[PDB]
Amino acid sequence: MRTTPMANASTIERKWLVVDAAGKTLGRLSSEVAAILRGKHKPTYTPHVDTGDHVIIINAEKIELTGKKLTDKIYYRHTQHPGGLKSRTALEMRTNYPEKMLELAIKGMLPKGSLGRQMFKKLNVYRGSEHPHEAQKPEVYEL
Amino acid sequence: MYAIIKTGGKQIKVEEGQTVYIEKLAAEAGETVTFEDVLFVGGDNVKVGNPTVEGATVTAKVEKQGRAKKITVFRYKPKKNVHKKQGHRQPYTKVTIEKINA
Amino acid sequence: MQAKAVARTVRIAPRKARLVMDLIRGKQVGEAVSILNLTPRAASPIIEKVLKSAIANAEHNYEMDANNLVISQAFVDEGPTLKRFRPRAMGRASQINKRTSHITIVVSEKKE
Amino acid sequence: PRVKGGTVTRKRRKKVLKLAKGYFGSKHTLYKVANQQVMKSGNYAFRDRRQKKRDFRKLWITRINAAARMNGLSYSRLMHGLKLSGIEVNRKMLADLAVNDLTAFNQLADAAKAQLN
Amino acid sequence: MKLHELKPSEGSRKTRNRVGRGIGSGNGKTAGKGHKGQNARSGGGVRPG
RNA sequence: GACCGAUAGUGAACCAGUACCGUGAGGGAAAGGUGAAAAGCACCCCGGAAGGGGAGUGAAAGAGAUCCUGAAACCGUGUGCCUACAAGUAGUCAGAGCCCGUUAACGGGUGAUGGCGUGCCUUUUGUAGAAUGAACCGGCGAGUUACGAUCCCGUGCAAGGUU
RNA sequence: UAUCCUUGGGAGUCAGACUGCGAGUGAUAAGAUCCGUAGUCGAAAGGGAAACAGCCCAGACCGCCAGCUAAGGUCCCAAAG
RNA sequence: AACAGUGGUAGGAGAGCGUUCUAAGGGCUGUGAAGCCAGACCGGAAGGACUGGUGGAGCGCUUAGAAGUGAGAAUGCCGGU
Repeated sequence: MRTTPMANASTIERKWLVVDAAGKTLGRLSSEVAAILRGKHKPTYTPHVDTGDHVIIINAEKIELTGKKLTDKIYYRHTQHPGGLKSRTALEMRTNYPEKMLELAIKGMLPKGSLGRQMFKKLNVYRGSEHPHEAQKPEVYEL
Repeated sequence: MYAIIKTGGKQIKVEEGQTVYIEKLAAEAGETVTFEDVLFVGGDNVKVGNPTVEGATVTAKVEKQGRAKKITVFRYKPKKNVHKKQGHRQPYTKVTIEKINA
Repeated sequence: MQAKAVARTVRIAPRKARLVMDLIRGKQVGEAVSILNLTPRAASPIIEKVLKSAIANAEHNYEMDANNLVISQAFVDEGPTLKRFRPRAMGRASQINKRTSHITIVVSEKKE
Repeated sequence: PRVKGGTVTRKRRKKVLKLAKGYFGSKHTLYKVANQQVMKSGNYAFRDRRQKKRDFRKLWITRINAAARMNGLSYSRLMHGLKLSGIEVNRKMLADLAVNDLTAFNQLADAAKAQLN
Repeated sequence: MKLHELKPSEGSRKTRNRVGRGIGSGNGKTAGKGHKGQNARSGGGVRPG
């Protein structure tokens, strides 16, 4: 035999969760968030095809990675810009353009190619220290 | 009654009215097999957690033997010229529960 | 009910001819004939005339009506590349072709 | 007597192209290219057949791990209390039931507390 | 005896012919093959000669 | 004739030593089929002209003048499913939606996207390759037979067998 | 005990390759060049080392949505304190 | 029954399947043979046959023996594209 039960249906409906980001590290926190963005927070079919769930950071202007850890953070991209390989750090993302640290740190924890970039869309970064996403009923949750 | 039983090396969830695809057994047609290896009860019952419970005993009505359709397996070895093929099909049984006796 | 048609002995490539055939589909005979007649090429009045004559016959003998008919479908399919000599240089013996086509057309009544 | 071996050729050749169903491109429309895909198909088949069973395991472990966090324990000490109690392991497959049925989830949590780190 | 039961008793049913039509079902792929650098030749295709 | 059956076989199955090639000695092809019988398209319509388009023919007109059976490549036509933020030597395996409806296993159709990934034959230890050949599909074609020799194994006699 | 012994009938093979262990060559460097040992590969998939037949895991004719180790992990994705 | 299993190249050893033909015991056919094309064809380990449509005049299972005997690639061969 090879008959099998499932539990994908129950736990996937594109529900909405918020997760704090105000004064938070958003590094060690983000890891636990990524789990839930892929669909996994209870028994779920999730290493393979399934739509994710919405999980939203509430802030983006109080992201401090704390101590020396901050300064020597790594980020990369390889674009069609004449410099190719651009490399940046959390420290200089904090010194203007503070939105980008939270984006590339949660994209990185969801890649699968096509399906990976779908799950990414369900993230909204914001920066007011509040959500206007109360229209979709969010609630605080972590793994 | 809720139950889970052993089907050799694997387990299957089983209630008091459902068919289930199981491994091959000699039995077919209208025969009767029992699964007193019922090793979890839990849906309206409570178990924790010696192997087997005596508060339940799933009973099955053997309902025909069917087969899993043939599926060609093959290994080619290029420039070594081996081409050994095999096919798995084989008989299997299906049984229908309809009563989990206490 | 339906009228067939075919053209023989013309100069036009299959690839080329497919275009006009599929484009006259769903359109009345009265329109389709006019198109072909004033399409440029020397094969035009030839493929026109044969198609037109298929219509004519259809009325008198098989009880159909020209005005009512449309074009169910039509197409042109790859056939032999017809070698008819034209010089190709470098001392080489080769022909630039003058292909022919197998024109399929199915006219039919839309109103009986 | 003799035999051409030539009636046989259309039988052998035609079969390969007619066993290719749901295949893509022009690789199942051309004979000599279809051959090469039969070799692919068989090699791939056997490797993935066994690989997949590990992937279902690397799926079930995840399900349990998620449920486990919401009991105040984690997967290590959960599975430990299951196995050490005896049964209440319930494979890993069927322990997806901890979302679906509350009654089940309670028992797997009671079993967890029994033996812990 | 009978013409519908010609049945040799191994006076012509001793048989067994080594394969070469097979590509590697039995032994070998074609005549003149081994593993040496002199294979796939008419002359030198033999080991023993 | 325990010979061959239409790309197989004579160079040549047929108006072939023709066609075609060399000043010359001489080299050298492709090509079968409407029926049992022509009854080979009366009757009609249109076009400059080639042809067809209906109808009849006759057991059979996918038997209608490349007309037997008529595939595959090639080129189209209808329809079911499927996709406009996506990464690929092309499949494999998993789920999932929608569609359809098995003779029997009680059944068939697709790809939305996940996991995973070295062309066939060479040449070698090993080519997935930028050393080889092959545009593609179909046909055609090589492990053949005899006679000595040595084992096998089936038989006859049995110290004799053998022309 | 697919351990040894003996005879008869068919072999194929002289181009192996790479790694660990130990000696020689070298400009004392170079899957460099020579080999004793063991191993894998050749002549078996497959596991690990991000991307590698040869080290490390193991010898899988074939199916299982079963469990146990090795190598390798447990914060997440490409599974797990 | 129980015990044990190792199924891969050069080769050794063991069985079988398809294709044409001759043989003697047998059987279909114009009320539709051989062949053409599809099919979720029951039954194979693999090489492998039982159904419907078309087709339009001859066909073959067993038991045995035979061979240009299963392709494709040869700067292979002929035709179509």
